Amino acid sequence: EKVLYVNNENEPTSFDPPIGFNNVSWQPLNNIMEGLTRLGKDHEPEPAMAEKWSVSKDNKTYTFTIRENAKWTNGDPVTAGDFEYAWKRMLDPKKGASSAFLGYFIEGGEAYNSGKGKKDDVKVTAKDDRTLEVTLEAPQKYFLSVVSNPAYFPVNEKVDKDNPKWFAESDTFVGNGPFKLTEWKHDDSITMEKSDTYWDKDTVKLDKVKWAMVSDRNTDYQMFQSGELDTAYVPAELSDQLLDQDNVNIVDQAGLYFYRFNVNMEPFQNENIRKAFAMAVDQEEIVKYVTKNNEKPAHAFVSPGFTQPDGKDFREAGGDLIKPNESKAKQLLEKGMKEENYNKLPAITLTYSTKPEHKKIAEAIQQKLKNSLGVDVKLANMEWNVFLEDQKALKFQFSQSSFLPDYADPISFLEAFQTGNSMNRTGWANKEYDQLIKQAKNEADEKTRFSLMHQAEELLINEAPIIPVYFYNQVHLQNEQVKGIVRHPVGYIDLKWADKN
Repeated sequence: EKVLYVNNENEPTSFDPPIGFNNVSWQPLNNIMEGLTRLGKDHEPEPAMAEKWSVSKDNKTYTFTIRENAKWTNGDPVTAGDFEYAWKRMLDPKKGASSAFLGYFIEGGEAYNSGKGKKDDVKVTAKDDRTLEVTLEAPQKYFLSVVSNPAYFPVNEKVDKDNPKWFAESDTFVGNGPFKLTEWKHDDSITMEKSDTYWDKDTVKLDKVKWAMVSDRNTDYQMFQSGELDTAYVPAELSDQLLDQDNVNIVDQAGLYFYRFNVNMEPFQNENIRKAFAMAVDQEEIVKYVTKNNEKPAHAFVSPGFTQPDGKDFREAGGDLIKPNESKAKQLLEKGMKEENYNKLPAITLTYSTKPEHKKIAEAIQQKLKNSLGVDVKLANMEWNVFLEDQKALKFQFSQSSFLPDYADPISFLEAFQTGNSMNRTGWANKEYDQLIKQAKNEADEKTRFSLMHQAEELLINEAPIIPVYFYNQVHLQNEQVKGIVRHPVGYIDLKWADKN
């Protein structure tokens, strides 16, 4: 019996597909449920519940054909109606799903979700049991990746009306993915087994996947050492000894660790002062001496992890947009302080959320700004929830930031810095940038759309409302016997191609 032993760390928030909206829920859920597409080993969407699709001449209307022999674990066929049901449920104004915004891509979805528009005017329709027609608000070539997201998973409508809490327990769960949920001991473990009803069961080579719930990183390592976990985190303490070994897996995760300025709070209303701070930071030093998990230093906003029409990575094709340079940074600071008539900089506080990682990086930033520019910043820390909310409320001059994209396209990053966007949180308000984003969202030629997005990024970095620090990755110790795990830059772990031999 081939059993893959992994650690989920904690109890899933929810297996009701649109609700969890996080790794602890969606990493396992992705392996017991299945959407119209699934991201493959090269991260491109491939046919999953949909055998095939056609797109209308205006690029707005998709017609999915459901696989003829797709089934639920209770033997029921997976139908286009199960998708219509699920997507309208995900958008329901009364359900308050945290992932509902991803449903806004469907025409009528945002209006329905707002309480303004009718359910029937949301353009997802089961034309028959095998045919799902979907009309988008606007053409998006990456919609085929969006429908691999768990928010877009189907729900067996008969099962949901019979037991509206079917997803809360293994014994009532009805799923359609490569594995079947067979045990769920809340706060302890999950077990899933190769699913006999699955259309592609012959591809699935693991008999079972077992998911622990161990949040103690120290116990996580002991369990790897002892063979009780097949995958595990690299202990930070022992990074320098272990990171070089052949059993460490490192892959991209799209996302960015950065700092935000508030461009309306002194002294960061001055572009030269922001640019000086941004150019003083040395991201190579942070990753080499502080984080020490082989993260890529960030010299741009959009991370590795997005493919272009030519097959290149977006970040690789755009290049570095800000280069560390101490002597130039000093000149820019001196120029900005002269513009503002500052004899000394106004007091600056660097605020972060309480966590050891964040404190170490903030202390390194503080020391670097002192050594390279002669500037003093004070540190402040507070609990995550209050920190996050105060950041949204633009309370902080200078604050730790994290961004993870919601979907597999660079526009997910770049739309964040439009004027007044909820993910902006800096006050930065650039009409030229806003126009470029608008043009990108209305551009039919993908190569030109990608150019517009590079143009936008260059303008953002040039005005420095942020300081990029590092790009996210996924680092694991992995049993040499285990092959074929797929961890996507944008999306959730896929185990259906994994083997243990």
